[PDB]
Amino acid sequence: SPEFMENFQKVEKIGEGTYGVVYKARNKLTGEVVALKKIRLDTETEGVPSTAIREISLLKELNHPNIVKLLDVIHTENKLYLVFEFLHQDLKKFMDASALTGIPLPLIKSYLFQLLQGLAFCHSHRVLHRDLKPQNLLINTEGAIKLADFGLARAFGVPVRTYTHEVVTLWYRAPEILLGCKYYSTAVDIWSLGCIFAEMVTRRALFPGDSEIDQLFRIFRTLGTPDEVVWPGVTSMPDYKPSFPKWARQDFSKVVPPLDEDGRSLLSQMLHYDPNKRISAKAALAHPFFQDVTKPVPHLRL
Ligand SMILES: O=S(=O)(O)c1cccc2cccc(Nc3ccccc3)c12
Ligand SMILES: O=S(=O)(O)c1cccc2cccc(Nc3ccccc3)c12
Repeated sequence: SPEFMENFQKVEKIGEGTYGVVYKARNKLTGEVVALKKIRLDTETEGVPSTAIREISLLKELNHPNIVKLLDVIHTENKLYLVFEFLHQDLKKFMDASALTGIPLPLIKSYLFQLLQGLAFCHSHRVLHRDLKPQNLLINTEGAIKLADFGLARAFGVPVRTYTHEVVTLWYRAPEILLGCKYYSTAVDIWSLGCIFAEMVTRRALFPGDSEIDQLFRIFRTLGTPDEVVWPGVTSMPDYKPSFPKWARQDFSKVVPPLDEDGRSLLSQMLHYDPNKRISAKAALAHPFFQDVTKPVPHLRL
């Protein structure tokens, strides 16, 4: 049954992502509240890159309890309206709301666990997120959290425009990307999630840089400047410069004080320099940190 924009009552703008703005809408025909992501695509060179649509089709294929539910796709001349399930809020706004007490360990541990489940599902389906941050992770009242606002590959890039203020996307960006390697892996999402793990425990972003080189130095100041020992092939990296300052690695009892050995074990495995040593989503799930994992309800509010 065909859906149209005239079917949907807009109620309010719930935020803006990388590729448009997202609206809280009310399907007048069901009374059901949904989220609409508007997408102005550019039939520029006619679109249809054939790399772009191939990846997007892998995205629509994904059905998992920890990936936001795409209900319908509405085409109108030069526009695309993505109909999503409506969800309560994002992880960033949640972390801000309770930055005064922190998120209880069981809820941190639960969110982390579900995110690894969602990523593990993506990674076995040849999908990467590429832009994992608290902003674009969505929670509900059940106690669930879901991946949203996926990134797109190959530099540019599917035929859409963005309209975005300067990134804070750098904060969660894996080092191999910051040193310019051409082919990266699923390990880039593990890094980002690892950073988010730390932020949930400390109530603050691990590596808040204002530029690519500033981002690398913040990583270096904390985990130490990597060499060929810790990371084979690092010195030959396209954007590696031997002029890099040498920093000694800090210890985790100071970087993430409330973490016990199991959390630090896992965090260090997620924050490994070398992508070929960095723990996978599927393997992170089997980690003794998640031995007593539960599904707590979030203490929610506006
Ligand atoms: O494949 S669709 O399901 O349409 C789709 C769904 C969700 C997001 C999309 C983003 C760009 C292009 C699409 N395809 C497209 C193809 C031809 C014309 C216009 C858009 C997207
Ligand atoms: O919105 S997301 O939350 O990433 C998303 C979530 C779930 C399924 C999706 C399917 C196709 C495109 C998406 N986003 C997309 C990315 C780039 C351009 C156009 C659409 C999907």
